[PDB]
Parts: sequence; C-alpha cells; structure tokens
Amino acid sequence: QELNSIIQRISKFDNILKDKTIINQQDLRQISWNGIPKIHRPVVWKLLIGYLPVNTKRQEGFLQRKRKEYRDSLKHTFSDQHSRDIPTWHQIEIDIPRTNPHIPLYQFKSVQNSLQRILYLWAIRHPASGYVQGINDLVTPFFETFLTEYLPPSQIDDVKIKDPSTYMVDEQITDLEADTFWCLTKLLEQITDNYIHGQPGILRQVKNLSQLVKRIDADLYNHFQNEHVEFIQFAFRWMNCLLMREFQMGTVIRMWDTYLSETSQQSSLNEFHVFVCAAFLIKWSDQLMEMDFQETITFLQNPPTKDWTETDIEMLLSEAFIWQSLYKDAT
Amino acid sequence: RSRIFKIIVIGDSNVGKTCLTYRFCAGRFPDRTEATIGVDFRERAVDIDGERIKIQLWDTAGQERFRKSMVQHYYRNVHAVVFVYDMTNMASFHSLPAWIEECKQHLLANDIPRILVGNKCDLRSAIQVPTDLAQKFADTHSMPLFETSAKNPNDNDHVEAIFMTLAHKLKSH
Ligand SMILES: Nc1nc2c(ncn2[C@@H]2O[C@H](COP(=O)(O)OP(=O)(O)O)[C@@H](O)[C@H]2O)c(=O)[nH]1
Ligand SMILES: [Mg+2]
Repeated sequence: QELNSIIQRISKFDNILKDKTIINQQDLRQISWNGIPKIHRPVVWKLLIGYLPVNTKRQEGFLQRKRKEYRDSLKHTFSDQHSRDIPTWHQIEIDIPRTNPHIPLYQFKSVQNSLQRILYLWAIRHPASGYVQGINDLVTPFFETFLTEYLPPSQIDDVKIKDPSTYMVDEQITDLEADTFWCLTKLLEQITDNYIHGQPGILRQVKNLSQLVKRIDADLYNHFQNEHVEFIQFAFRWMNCLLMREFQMGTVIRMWDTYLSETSQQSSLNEFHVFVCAAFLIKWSDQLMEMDFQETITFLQNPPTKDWTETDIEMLLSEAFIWQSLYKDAT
Repeated sequence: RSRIFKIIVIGDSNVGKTCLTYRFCAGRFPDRTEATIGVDFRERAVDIDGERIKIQLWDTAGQERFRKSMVQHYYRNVHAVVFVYDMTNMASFHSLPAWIEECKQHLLANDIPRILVGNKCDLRSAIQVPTDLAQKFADTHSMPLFETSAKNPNDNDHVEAIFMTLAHKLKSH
C-alpha cells in the first residue's frame, strides 16, 4: 500500500536498512526520532545505541564476538574464579518477581533466570553503583523488544504472553541475553552518576527540573510552594526509572525509539529526559493548579496515562524537543 | 480543616512495607507489588471520637543506596514511625539499629510514637526472629512490638487493630 500509513513507513525504513553495505546512521536517526515500526525496532535500536555495526558485513562477526564474551563471562561468574556477591545476588533475586508484575512474560521462570544473569553481570562489572532498584525496570524494554525479533511479525503483539522457551532454543536466549546485557550497559553509561552513592545524578536532574518549571510555568511552581509540594516527592522515581513507572510498557517502548535517536552518538540523555519530564508535568498544569498537597502527590505518582497512544507520546516528545531549543540559555 | 499526621514506614527491602501500608490504607493485600522507588504516598481519613484526622503514609524504598541518598529528607515533619522487619529474615531484624540511628540523626524529635512490626508471621517454618529477642529490642527503644502478617487473611482485622493503635496515640496529642 502507498495509501496505507504503516506499510509506507516500513518501506521507508527498508530503504535505509535493507540491502545496504553501510547503513546511513544520520538517515536512520532522523526517521526513527518519529517512531519505529515494531518490525524494525530490534535491529534499529541496536544500531542507534551503538551496539550493532552500521557496516552490515561486520555484523555477524561482531555479535558472535560479543555473544561469546557474554557466555565467557557467565562461565567465569558461575565458577570458583568468582566469589559470589550475595547481597547483590539477593537484591536482584527479590526484585525480579516484582518486575512488571502485570505482564505475564515476566513471571515465566525462564525470563526471570535470564534477567538475573543480565543484571548480576552488569552489577559486578559496575562496583561504583552495584545493582540499584529500578535498574530491573530499565532492562525490560530492551529484553522484550529484542524478543520480538524472534517472532513472526503477526505474533509481535503476543510477546507479552508467550514463554520465550516455546519459540527460541536456549542458545538463542543466551544470544538475546548478551544483546540485552551490552545494550543495557550502553544505556547506563549515559547516566552513571544516577546510581553511585548519594545518587547525585538524580538529585541534579530533579533540581534542573525544578528550575525549568519555574521558568516555563511560574504559576504552577508558585502553587507548589504554596502547598509545600516538593519536586523530589514525585520526580525522584521519574529520574531513577526514566518515567517507566508513569507509563504503560507500550508507551515506554515508543518513547525509547526517540530517546535512542536523540542520544545516538544530538543531546545527552540526562538533558533531554528533564525536558520530557517538564513537558509531562506541565501537561497536567491545569488539573494540578486546583489541587492541594495530597491530591498533587497522589496524582503525580499515579498519572492518568493508561490509555495514551503513540500520538499522545509523540506530542510530548516534540514539545520537550522544542523547549530544549527554546529554553537552552538557562543554567 | 482536618489535622493531618505524617507517618513513615521504614525497613529493609522486601520485608513487606508496601503490603502492610496497603492494609493500613485499603484493608487489602496487594499480591503483585513492584519494588518501591523513592517514597510512595497514600492517605487515610480516620474518624476518632468525632474528630476527622488525615493519616498520610510515606512507604519508603528500603535499599541501602536510597537510604543514604534521600530517605533522610523525607524525615521532615513526621508524626510517627512504623519500623518493619521480616520475621523470616534475621538480617532484616539486624538492620534495625541502623534504621533507628538514621531516624535520630536526620530529625528534630524523640517523643514521637513509633511501633515495631515483625511481618510475614505466616511463614511459620521459616521464622528466624523469636518474639523474646524482638520484644527486648522494642523494650530497649521503648516502643511496642507487633508480630503479624500483611498477607494472612485470618490476620487482617489484627493489622487493622495495630494501625488503629497508632491512630489513637496520635489523636491524643
Ligand atoms: N508470606 C507473606 N509474604 C508477604 C507478606 N507481606 C509481604 N509479603 C511479600 O513479600 C514481598 C515483598 O513485599 P513488599 O511490600 O513489596 O516489600 P517492601 O520492599 O518492603 O515494600 C512480596 O512478594 C510480598 O507479596 C506476608 O505477611 N506474608
Ligand atoms: Mg515497597
């Protein structure tokens, strides 16, 4: 279809991705900023985040080396060469069954064991933060998205309900775990200071957000002062889990098409995320202006986003982007 | 104008602070919690002797990282503390002197009601923390001990009773 919108967008992505020698990264960024067809997300996300080589002939040998390195790290980790860090192993253990509790995928034992490996290897390789709660959330958009590559297009929508074991052999699961591990590593390198002792990364971001909202919406800011609403009472979770806890997984996945294009190595993740949060907060300004302290905190910890479409999130992202430009000369 | 009282629930990750506070607030046990990130806010209106009071419950994240990061500046203007440990986990009981020390040195009051709640007593075979050990501890810090289950349906009127105890205290200046 030239008149069918999803078919035409897929076609434009094929033109950039398919039958090329070197995939043009700037062309892929421009298009992806505006949403990535679900058929294309696993490959595009990997390219954008800097994991998968843009030179297509390098790709097979690269992944082979990265997937074997992850296997060698598993082998070393579960052997007498590694003394298990029990507090870390245990904190991840007790977070996993509490990760995305209302998505059936996450209660499969196979999925839980995958996430345990990814998160524990990440944590023992990053001793300045260790594992910090909320990083279990951040691994899952990559995990679930990368799984969809292993599904026929017509079952991509069932990814939340099928046990990976029923359509992937163990070796494929290990391959997906590697990719998830290396891509989670690239994400977290963008925001290191967020999870070290004291979480200064988050505290800076919340201050930056306070000051942005004072500038862009002074009335909302003054109302918050009048009611003793502190930004930290709702925005700490916004930074720690990158808004994952305020949206449905489908909205998060779509928003990450844009985060990965925006930050593909052009803005930093920390900076763009604060603009997003300012745009998200100001979206509710009207309802919020009439609210007392308990109403504000309850609402901003349970925002009404369950029915948001890709177009709801697109409008938020484009407003963040515009503000990022407009309200740039502001420290 | 109702009087509003701020109560914070503190203790190690996974001991059941969110389940307990869900009982305080909704008489229900949430069987699919997420790991709490930051500090969850919940309100309960209580009528006591013809006065309507508002109980604001701050359910905290219990990982050390967050503790030493920010829990400290959710300690302002608090009216009562619920300390929580998991009766099946001795370590969670052993973190309690550090939680207490954290309260003292990040605060401006000592005569505030506090309680100590040992949770998960339905795991009868797995209980590691004998009552006598916990009572001595509670006695030392001059606060009442309750051993209970947020999950056991046979206990929920009891949990409601534990929560009314602190409501009553607060209401009496
Ligand atoms: N058996 C049992 N499990 C409980 C009880 N209270 C909480 N839990 C469980 O312990 C785990 C952690 O609970 P949660 O409230 O999220 O821990 P938190 O980190 O302190 O908030 C969850 O799986 C809960 O279902 C209880 O009284 N009995
Ligand atoms: Mg909790």
